[PDB]
Amino acid sequence: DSQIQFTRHASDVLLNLNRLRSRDILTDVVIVVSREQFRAHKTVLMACSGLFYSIFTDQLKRNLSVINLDPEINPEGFNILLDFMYTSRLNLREGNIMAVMATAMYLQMEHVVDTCRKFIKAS
Amino acid sequence: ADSQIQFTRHASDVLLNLNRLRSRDILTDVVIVVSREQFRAHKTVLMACSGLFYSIFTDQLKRNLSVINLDPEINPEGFNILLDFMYTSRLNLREGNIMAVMATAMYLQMEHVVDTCRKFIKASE
Amino acid sequence: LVATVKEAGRSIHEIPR
Amino acid sequence: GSLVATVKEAGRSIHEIPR
Repeated sequence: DSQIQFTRHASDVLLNLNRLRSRDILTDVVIVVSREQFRAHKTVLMACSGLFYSIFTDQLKRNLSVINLDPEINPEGFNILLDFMYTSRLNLREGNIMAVMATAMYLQMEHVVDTCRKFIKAS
Repeated sequence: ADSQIQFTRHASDVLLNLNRLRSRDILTDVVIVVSREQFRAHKTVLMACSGLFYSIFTDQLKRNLSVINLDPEINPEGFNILLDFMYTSRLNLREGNIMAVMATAMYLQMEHVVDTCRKFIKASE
Repeated sequence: LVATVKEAGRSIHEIPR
Repeated sequence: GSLVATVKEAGRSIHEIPR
């Protein structure tokens, strides 16, 4: 009885999911944030966001191929979090950080909000 | 000043949640049939891990397909081990099934896994 | 050039079994 | 039964899907 543990497997899987994303393959939904739209995979959104977990868990809005968020949710803040979801990297500028925390709070991404807090305590 | 936060266990947390979704059969969109055994799963994960499933779900006439059979000579065990690996980064083996596993991965077009098995054979004992 | 910072803690919610 | 021996594989685990 043995077990080979592939230490970069999850990361290779995640990269391949982002590739599909960019080549718009098997994407199965569109998140609308004001005029801007974003194509993505529901499972990925569910894995990372409580909000999305609840949305695609809702028998009603479960099969919709389009979801709309509060119009006050700024697209940049959202796009930074969406990227993060598919790459493990969160890009922050001193001017959009607060916006990001605010946005993540909406998406129910507590850990990311907490990491940002920890960030500000140094920077 | 621009900065970037790299979450070192993020990909792993995402993969764990995807496995959870699989176990609770959530958003699963395809069933793979090996002999008389079925396995529920997500095409995106299958595609991310197997060159074969990548082709199958890339195939316009087999893309919106909700069920998929495989060579009937492909034992279910070896396949189950690979599917778990896909969703956990862990490849559970036994001296008695490594060959069937290696054979199955080659079939699924998972060359890196075939090669790792080879490396494992090489270091065994 | 961006400053890089690593986070080792859980990145997202844990979906229970 | 048995206590599972573990070993790590650091290389790429699957194919790389092209851009």
